[PDB]
Amino acid sequence: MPQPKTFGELKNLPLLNTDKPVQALMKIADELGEIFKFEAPGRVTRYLSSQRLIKEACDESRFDKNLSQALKFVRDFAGDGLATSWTHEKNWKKAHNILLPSFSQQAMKGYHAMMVDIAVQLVQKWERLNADEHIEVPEDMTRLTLDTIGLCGFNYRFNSFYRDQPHPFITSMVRALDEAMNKLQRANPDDPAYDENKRQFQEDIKVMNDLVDKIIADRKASGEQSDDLLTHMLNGKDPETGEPLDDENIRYQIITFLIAGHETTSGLLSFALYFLVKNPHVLQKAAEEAARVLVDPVPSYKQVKQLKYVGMVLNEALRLWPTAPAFSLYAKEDTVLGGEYPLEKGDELMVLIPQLHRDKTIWGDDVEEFRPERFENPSAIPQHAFKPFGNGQRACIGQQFALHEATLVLGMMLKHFDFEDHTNYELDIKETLTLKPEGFVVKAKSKKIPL
Amino acid sequence: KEMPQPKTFGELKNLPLLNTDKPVQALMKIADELGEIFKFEAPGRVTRYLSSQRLIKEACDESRFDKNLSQALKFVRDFAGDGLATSWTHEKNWKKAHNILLPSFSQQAMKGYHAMMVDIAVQLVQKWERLNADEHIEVPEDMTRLTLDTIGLCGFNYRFNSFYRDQPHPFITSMVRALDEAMNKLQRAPDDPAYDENKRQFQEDIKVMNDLVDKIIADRKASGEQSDDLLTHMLNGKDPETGEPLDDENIRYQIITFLIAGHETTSGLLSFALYFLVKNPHVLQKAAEEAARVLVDPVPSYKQVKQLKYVGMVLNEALRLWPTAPAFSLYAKEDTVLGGEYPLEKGDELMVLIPQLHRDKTIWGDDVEEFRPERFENPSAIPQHAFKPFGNGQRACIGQQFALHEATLVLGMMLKHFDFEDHTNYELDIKETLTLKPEGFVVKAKSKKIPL
Ligand code: HEM
Ligand code: HEM
Repeated sequence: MPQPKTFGELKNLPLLNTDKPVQALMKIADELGEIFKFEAPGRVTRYLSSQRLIKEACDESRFDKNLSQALKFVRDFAGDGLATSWTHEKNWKKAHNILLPSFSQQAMKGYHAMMVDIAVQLVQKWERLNADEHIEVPEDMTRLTLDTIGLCGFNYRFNSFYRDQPHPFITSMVRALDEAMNKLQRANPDDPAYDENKRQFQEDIKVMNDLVDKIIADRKASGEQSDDLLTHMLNGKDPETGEPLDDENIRYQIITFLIAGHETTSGLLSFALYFLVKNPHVLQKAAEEAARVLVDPVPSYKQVKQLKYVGMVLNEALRLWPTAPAFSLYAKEDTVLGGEYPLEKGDELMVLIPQLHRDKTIWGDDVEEFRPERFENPSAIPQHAFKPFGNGQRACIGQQFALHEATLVLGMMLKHFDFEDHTNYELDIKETLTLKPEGFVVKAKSKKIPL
Repeated sequence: KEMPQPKTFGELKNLPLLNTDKPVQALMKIADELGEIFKFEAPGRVTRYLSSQRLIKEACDESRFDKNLSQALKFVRDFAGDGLATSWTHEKNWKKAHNILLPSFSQQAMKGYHAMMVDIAVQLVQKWERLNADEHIEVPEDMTRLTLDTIGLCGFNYRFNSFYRDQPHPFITSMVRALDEAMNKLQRAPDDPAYDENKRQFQEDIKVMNDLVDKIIADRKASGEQSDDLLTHMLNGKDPETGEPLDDENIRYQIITFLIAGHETTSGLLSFALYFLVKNPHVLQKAAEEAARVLVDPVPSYKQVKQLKYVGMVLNEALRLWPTAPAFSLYAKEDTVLGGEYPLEKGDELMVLIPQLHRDKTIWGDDVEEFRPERFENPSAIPQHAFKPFGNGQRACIGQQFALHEATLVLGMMLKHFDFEDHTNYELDIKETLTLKPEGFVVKAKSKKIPL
């Protein structure tokens, strides 16, 4: 098996001591091909980049979800929520069974009104900018996704569009994620210099726990019923065990929805708008659809489902830059991958999603071009070739939520404004646990269409 | 609001307007007079012909309209069965075959068919290399030999050997005669005893097609052999949705469908392409330059065919002016308003008149009748649903990649190996069956003496 350059006793690990580790791994995959071994002190994994091998890795009879070191550090504040739990933990299948109906396409009808609430705030903010002011795209998109998840999740308003400094919960969550991310490439973690990081980390965990535990307790005491996930979780029972989720796991699910959903979804909208302004003919196609479909001052659920080309735009943005760029697997038993790579029980795999989506044997030679028409007929796409939302029963439970919000928001943006890439922005992808175009700015000229 | 309508014939309404040898060209002329939409009434049937991108982009909204079987397709269904082209979207065998066959018709799947396409293409070039001085080429006749044999080879690994014959293989004769009868039934005013022979011949030709294809399927199952053809993919394929494979009868109908739907559309494309090339010597020279620059090997590779960008533009511009499957039919899934001024009731029918759509001046400019492949220099500039030679949506042509790879490879080789002369100063005469072709189109080919 191919393997990149080594650093003596540290093996390959210093290769990840960079601010853009996913893009670095993509370049290694370019050099070494569909699979390479990555060794560190006390850990071996294998990075997969081809549909040929990843379709086998996605065989749930042979491989199960593994917690990457990133996910392991996130579990310190995400607990045994869906994203940071092992498949064999009782609370995964319990929460999976309870929550799946509340994330279905049919369930999006009930969240649509709250999504419109925040989306109209975004449109109103941009309508109210002065001439030669500009938009900070990922910053506003993250304001929009956080508030939408907070509203649809537990009927709480972070009011991000009223602030320069976010609600203290958001600051603690972002800083907790940053510390979790920074721990990945941190040498000598027990050194006294990181004592402050550890103190701050425990403080931010309590901030998140205290607010969510308070809202859960408030909702139980009031007895009120809203259209949010918190109500569904307070009333839900696992059909298998007959048990409901307890209050602690409910808090972890709410924290998980915010962690897993806010930056992935905001990056998608940011990357979508980036590719649109860089491809004016595609923007014109998407803007025509939004104008033709969204004939009412406020979009309906039915109208959002009609934004077929906008949906294609989002899928192509997810192809080039999937904002949750990897997931991890382990072999359930000894098995042979691709007919030439023997794997022992417990061996770890990483799916490098941006490389998978550039597999020329699947997509052709023009993999770097932004062409939503690749997704004109979804059935043409081979199995396990397009995995922006993971795989199998451990796939993204929020996929329908994410695509419904992004389709609604991008449609409204394209309905109400013309956009100008006024700085000729040079793509610079910042890496946390997710991907986003850092510093992406545009000017928006209103079409003067009322809400 | 008030929809235009062409002249009427009393109780026969508009129907006698189609009792002509060139009905598509007649419909195009009516569209010139009446505009983007006109109603067409016949006893027991009303439809609406659309010609503008403005209205057709709404008709292509799959949430509002689904594919309808025209009377032409209904008559073809008598021997095409519930294959993809003559089945309703709601029939179980459509979605099943659609799911199974789509991967076998992808652009990537053309790599596996390329060798068999080259086999037939080399036979075509060899025939033209072997003509004597001042002999000429019957262009649509040879193109139809080329596409029939290519589909037979890639479809079920059977050689009709059309280039060894003046009278085609009996399957082809039966298929062509069945298609002619299906077409002739459209304007036949049917139970008269004069048509008794037509009915007997029709059932005989159906039996010929069914018996041969059923035999090849049975032979393949008994042998167990695996080829690079669609028949193998269909014998081993399973719909991911239902988990079911196609049964042997539907497989036979798919094979018959590939030959019906693909042979005349694709040969007409090649014939119209060569017509426009010899009528536009500067464009022919540009395409011949590309073929010489790209096809540096005695036999073209799949990779080289993809590099024939200008040849691809030539074919698309030929498809723009004369799309060889010139119309398709739709019905309204629910009550809807088309264009904001035409109310449609559930079940109402539409016809998309593709050659008129491709002459929409609001899309293409004022020179819509000029042959300029440079229109397709950047495909992304073309608005949505403005260029639809292969239909729309999930009911679009599944053979689009097959057809364009075939036409690009063959035209590339033709331009590499020969100079062409329009030696009769051929006057375009478009014969209409269910497809369009330049009847009597002939050329002389002077070999460049480049070996294969
Ligand atoms: C639009 C961008 C989004 C992307 C690209 C994305 C991607 C992913 C991926 C790749 C996984 C699997 C990770 C793994 O296997 O380790 C996952 C899981 C998950 N996602 Fe998302 N996601 C998005 C939005 C959301 C939203 C909006 C929510 C919540 C409302 C959400 C909640 C979750 C949860 C709970 C899981 C764990 C599911 C389980 O294992 O049971 N995600 N997501
Ligand atoms: C190059 C010229 C070709 C043209 C212009 C063309 C055009 C079309 C059009 C317009 C339709 C849609 C008809 C409707 O909506 O009723 C269609 C459907 C179809 N065509 Fe083609 N075609 C060509 C070549 C081929 C080839 C080479 C094949 C097979 C190898 C093929 C097989 C089919 C099939 C199976 C369908 C039905 C698809 C479905 O409804 O699922 N065609 N074609």
